[PDB]
Amino acid sequence: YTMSLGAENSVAYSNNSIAIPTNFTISVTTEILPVSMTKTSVDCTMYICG
Amino acid sequence: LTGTGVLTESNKKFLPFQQFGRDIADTTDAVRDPQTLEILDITPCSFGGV
Ligand SMILES: *[C@@H]1O[C@H](CO)[C@@H](O[C@@H]2O[C@H](CO)[C@@H](O)[C@H](O)[C@H]2NC(C)=O)[C@H](O)[C@H]1NC(C)=O
Ligand SMILES: *[C@@H]1O[C@H](CO)[C@@H](O)[C@H](O)[C@H]1NC(C)=O
Repeated sequence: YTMSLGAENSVAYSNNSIAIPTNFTISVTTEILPVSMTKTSVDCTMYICG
Repeated sequence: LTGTGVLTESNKKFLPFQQFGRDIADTTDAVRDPQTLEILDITPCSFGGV
């Protein structure tokens, strides 16, 4: 299929219209980052020459 | 098969037709003794960055 870019939304704009939140949700969006690669080290002569 | 290592008794069974086994590295990782048909593991001699 041709992918959706998300639902369409004609915003209800005008020169005198504002939408103010009556209420909220706190939410706990997890974010994940790598920090340390695995600490490899190589004995290149034991690798190359056994 | 010339090489250097720590020979020990080994638990993992060879099938009767197998003579030796390999690491993914293609280097040998277990062998049969050609006289008495027991299986020996070939662990590497210990090493590290002084
Ligand atoms: C604001 O939104 C919260 C939900 O995010 C509303 O809290 C719920 O309120 C109903 C009764 O109206 C309770 O039965 C629920 O248990 C409440 N939910 C939680 C998570 O506690 C809250 O009432 C809304 N307040 C206003 C003024 O709109
Ligand atoms: C060959 O080695 C096995 C044990 O590994 C032994 O039983 C056998 O007697 C040896 N062969 C001869 C001719 O002695």
